[PDB]
Amino acid sequence: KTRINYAKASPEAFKAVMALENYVQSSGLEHRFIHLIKLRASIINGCAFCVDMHVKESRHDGLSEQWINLMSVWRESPVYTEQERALLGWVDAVTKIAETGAPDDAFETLRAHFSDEEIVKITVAIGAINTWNRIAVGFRSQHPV
Amino acid sequence: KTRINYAKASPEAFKAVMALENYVQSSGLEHRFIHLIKLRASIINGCAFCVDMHVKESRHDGLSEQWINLMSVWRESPVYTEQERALLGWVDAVTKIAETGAPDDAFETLRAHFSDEEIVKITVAIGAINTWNRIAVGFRSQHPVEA
Amino acid sequence: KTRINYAKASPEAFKAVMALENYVQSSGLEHRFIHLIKLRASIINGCAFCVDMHVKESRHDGLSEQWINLMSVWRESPVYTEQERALLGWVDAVTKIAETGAPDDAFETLRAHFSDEEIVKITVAIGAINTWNRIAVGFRSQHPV
Amino acid sequence: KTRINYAKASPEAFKAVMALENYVQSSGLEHRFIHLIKLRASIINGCAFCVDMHVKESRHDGLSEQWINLMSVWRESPVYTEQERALLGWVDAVTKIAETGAPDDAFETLRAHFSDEEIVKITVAIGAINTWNRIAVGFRSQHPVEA
Amino acid sequence: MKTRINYAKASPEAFKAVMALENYVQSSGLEHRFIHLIKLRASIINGCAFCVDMHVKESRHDGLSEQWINLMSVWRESPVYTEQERALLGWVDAVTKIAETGAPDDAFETLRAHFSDEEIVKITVAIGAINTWNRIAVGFRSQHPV
Amino acid sequence: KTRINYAKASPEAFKAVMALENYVQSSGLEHRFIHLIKLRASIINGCAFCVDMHVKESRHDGLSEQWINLMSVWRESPVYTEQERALLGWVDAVTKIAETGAPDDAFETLRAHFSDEEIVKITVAIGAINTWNRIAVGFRSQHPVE
Repeated sequence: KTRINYAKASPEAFKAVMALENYVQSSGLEHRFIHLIKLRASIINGCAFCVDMHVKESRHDGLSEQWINLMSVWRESPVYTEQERALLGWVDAVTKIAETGAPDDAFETLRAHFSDEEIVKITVAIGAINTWNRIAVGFRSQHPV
Repeated sequence: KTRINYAKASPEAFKAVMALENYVQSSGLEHRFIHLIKLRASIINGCAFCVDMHVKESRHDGLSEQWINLMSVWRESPVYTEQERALLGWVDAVTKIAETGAPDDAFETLRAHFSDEEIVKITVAIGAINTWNRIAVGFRSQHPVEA
Repeated sequence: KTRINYAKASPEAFKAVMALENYVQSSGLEHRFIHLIKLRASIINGCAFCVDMHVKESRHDGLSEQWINLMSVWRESPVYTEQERALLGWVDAVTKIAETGAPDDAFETLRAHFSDEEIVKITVAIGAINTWNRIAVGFRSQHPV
Repeated sequence: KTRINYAKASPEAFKAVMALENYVQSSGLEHRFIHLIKLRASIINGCAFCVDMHVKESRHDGLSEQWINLMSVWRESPVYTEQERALLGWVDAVTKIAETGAPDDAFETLRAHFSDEEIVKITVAIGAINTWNRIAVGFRSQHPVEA
Repeated sequence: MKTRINYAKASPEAFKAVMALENYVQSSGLEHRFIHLIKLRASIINGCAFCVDMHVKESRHDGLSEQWINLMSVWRESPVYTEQERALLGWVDAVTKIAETGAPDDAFETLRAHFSDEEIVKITVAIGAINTWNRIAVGFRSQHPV
Repeated sequence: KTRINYAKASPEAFKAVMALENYVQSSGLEHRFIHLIKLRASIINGCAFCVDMHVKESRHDGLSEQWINLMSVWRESPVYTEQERALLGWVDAVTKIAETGAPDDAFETLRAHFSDEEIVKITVAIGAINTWNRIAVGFRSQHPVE
């Protein structure tokens, strides 16, 4: 069902995206926040390949099944902390940038909880997962069953 | 914070929705399809109260964590059988009836995998969860948070 | 043409939906509000089968042609009372729950004109017509001409 | 409350739109089609001022209450002829031009039932009502209310 | 070809009627800068390459900068536009997308801060006019010169 | 007007995004296609900061004002070659991945005009500009005004 084996067709292009990924992982952001960014953006973008991966990674790091399962419907779930909600609002707004334009309210709420350095790391992370989602959905990557 | 305790505010209205729910549960549809309908519609509708409930019920009935977790992004997931995909296409179209109008392609794909009787049961089940989602989101029902 | 004669294919399922309909009818909500709920939701949902029925029902109960004809465009019509506008805002938000998430403003406006008991009955009624619309559009039910 | 009395604020601009309206009216298009175009576009655009007007005009020319009331939901209504359906598809596509881009299928179906000359008349008529809708909604024009 | 209908040939009378409204707008007294802005922005929203091509050329002829022309597709985030131009653009966007927005109070009041009621009527008729051209040109797949 | 000077707030994160950018620039794709990808995606995403930049880069590389100005409305413009149209359909589908899910028809059309290797470079380039647009709109970056 896969369209292109992208890692084989252009190894260097793949490695360039992976370099950005490796930066994200080592950026200093709490792993919990990285998991959240990756899982939530992948849900918005319909990327089963990435959702499968990030569910597994979140579980391995001890995040609860509720935290994982409710991520698709976070706005109405009391699971998430105020800081997590601030982050999720930004993940949503920025993932859907063409629609939302990244509103003042979402940014202000994020600023209450994070430094500008952290916000840059968060936003680069959102960009990175948005790239993987585009590659994986675009090329119909198939997750393991 | 909850807006209204609807079971208290109107016991009779609550009972009426519970009667429809009771019909769906005893309708004859495979449990697996009932869980799928309820979980997928709840995700589309943004209903955390129902998603929490239906994840838990799905788990109780032995559905895998992958089947549960991937429901939000089923189109791109190889987890679901062709029959499940037919059902999911219909849950999606019918939950979003105003936008999709329930197209011939989604209906024809469903008809390939289910009898007309089953299709009526499925469609009533979709209506039922759409009602619960509207009640729960509308009244800001709060799901339990685990320890 | 009709996809499925649903009352014939599953009499028990049809009976269950009619049971809910029967509750709504006897719920004690003013019938003017039941008509409004049914007509407006059916318009939003594109359900000609139900619009045809509820137009005729509204007329039978002596609601004016303007009240009926303007329901598709109520926001800009001075026909509707403040209480009706509060109800219409809720019908719209709840019918489009996936888009709107039933906002605070719509809820508080509704609370200003209806008791909590009435609000529960209203919201169950919105659910009920949303079910009928899904069945009728879903099975391509044909209204009489 | 009305925002601007536009006829008073700029009589010249008002007259210019009225001249286009006069063209549409005497264009040769069947009055039933003119009514249909005006009523349907007005519903899409949320223009109560124009819907009120065009409901009354349609009624005056003997169109049925069903024809009038089902226009908001025409796709699922058997009241409309195949020709009317072809026209309605185009009214919808062109009224929502930014979303649809006026697709080949909608144009092909229209072409089945109308000459190129008629299509130009139709499309100018769609443009004209789209202008009135923007003026009326834009300036919050208030329709009369019958007791 | 790529064109569906040669509309000026198929109905000269209908063409003349739309041109008459266009000729009103041109003569209306609105600053030509604002006329260009209304036409260019609405055409972009509506996906009308036929009109975008024409109105880019007209704007350039009247001495509007390449930035002013090119950033019109993404004006909300561009410091190019004056506060008055932004007020107008907000209204062009809201009214062009009337079915979605309903022409909100905020957009109207902001416009009111920069234009007289008479000017607002001329502006709104102008938005109507371009919205008509866009529907004709996209509808008929009119092809701009290359 | 600016929310965050991202290069100053996190030099390390900036360097990481620049590394991906430097790959794209030297990927071997024809610069015309790189400009097209960057300009179109930026228009879709409402990013004035990137549109301003990519308009200027396209002009420097000799692309016509028509090719630049019509990108916002490409579907209806005869300026673009069939190969460019194939690419544009993919840029649009993938930029709006949540809405479109990258359909078979768009992919097959792209395949008719580009090798699998090129398609990978193209899609990475789409991801890259989508990241820049999120950063610039997200942080309200302000482009220079001439």
